[PDB]
Amino acid sequence: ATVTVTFTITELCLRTGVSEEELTEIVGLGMIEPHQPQADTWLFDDSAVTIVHRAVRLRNELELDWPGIAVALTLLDENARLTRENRLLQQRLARFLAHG
Amino acid sequence: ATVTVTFTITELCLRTGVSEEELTEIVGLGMIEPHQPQADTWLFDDSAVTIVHRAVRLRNELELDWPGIAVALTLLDENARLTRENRLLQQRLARFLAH
Amino acid sequence: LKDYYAIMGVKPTDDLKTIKTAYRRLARKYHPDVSKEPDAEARFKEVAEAWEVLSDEQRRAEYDQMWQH
Amino acid sequence: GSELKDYYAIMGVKPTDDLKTIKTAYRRLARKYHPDVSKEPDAEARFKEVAEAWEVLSDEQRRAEYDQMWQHRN
Repeated sequence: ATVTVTFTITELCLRTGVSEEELTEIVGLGMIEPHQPQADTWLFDDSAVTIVHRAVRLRNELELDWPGIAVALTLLDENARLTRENRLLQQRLARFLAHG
Repeated sequence: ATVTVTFTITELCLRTGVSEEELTEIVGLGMIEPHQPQADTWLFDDSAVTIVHRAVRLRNELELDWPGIAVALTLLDENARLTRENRLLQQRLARFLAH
Repeated sequence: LKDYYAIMGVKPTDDLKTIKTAYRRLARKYHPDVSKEPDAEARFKEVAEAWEVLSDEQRRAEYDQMWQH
Repeated sequence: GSELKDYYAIMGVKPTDDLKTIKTAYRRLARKYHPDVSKEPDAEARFKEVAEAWEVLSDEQRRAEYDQMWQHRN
C-alpha cells in the first residue's frame, strides 16, 4: 500500500505544531525542502514532517532556537555516524586479531 | 599556595568585546563559572577569557545565539573525542597489517 | 514534595527568563544525547519534571501554593 | 585590476531579500560547509566565499555600495 503524501504549508504546520513563520525559517535553514523551492506554492513530502517532529522534540528538550537546533541535529548525526564507524573498526580489529 | 589571578566581569568584557549582559547569559548557560558564583562580585580567571574567545569564533562561524553555541561546543568536543578514537583505531589496524 | 527550585538551582522569585536559562544549562549537562555525566538519566529526569512545572505560569502558581502548606 | 563576485548567487538569495533572509542563508551555508560535519569535497573553499559574501551583505552600508556597483557593471 505504497503512497506519496504531500502537505501544503498550512497542512504541515497543523501536523507538526510549528507556525508558518517558523516553517519558513526551518526551510531557510535547510532543514527540509519543498518539492520546488522557487515555485509559487511550496509543497512538502511527508518525509519532511518526520524531520520537523524530530526538531520540535529537540527544541523542547534543549530549548534552542531553530538555527541552534539545525546545528545540534547535524552534530548529533555526525557523532552517531562516527560512533558506528568506530564500532566497525573495533570489530574489524578483533576479526583481524582472531585471524592472526 | 597556588595563585589564580582573577578579575571583574568588566575586565572580562574588555578582554573579549562581549557585553556584560551577554557575559551574564554565558555564565547562566554554564559556559563559564565565576570563582564564587554566590559572591556579590563575580570574579573570573584567564580560562574564562579562553572559553569566551572560542565561543565568539563559533558565533562568527555559525551565527548561533549563545544557548545554541553552548550545545554546539559540547557536541564538537564529543566529535573531537570520537575522531581521536577513530584515528587510534585506524593506527592499530595499520600496526596489525604491518606485523 | 520535590523542591523544584533547588533541582534547577534557581530562587523561588526568579522570572521565567532566568529559569529557562537554567533549564538550558541543565539540559545541556544531563540530556541523554549530550551528557557525559554518570547520573545523567536520574538527574535529567528530575530537571525535566521540574521544568515541566516551572515553565508554565498556572502550573507554577499551584506548585507554589502546594509548597507553602 | 580587481575582483567583484556575485554575492547574492553565492548565498542563494535574491538581491531584494532582507537581512533576516540573508542571515538565514548564511546559517544554512555555514552548517553545510562547517569543517567538522561537511560532506562537501570543496567545503573550505566554498565556506571562504560564503563568508566573504556575508561580510558584505550583513553591513547595510557595504551592501548599498555593492548593489550600486553590481547593478551598473559593463
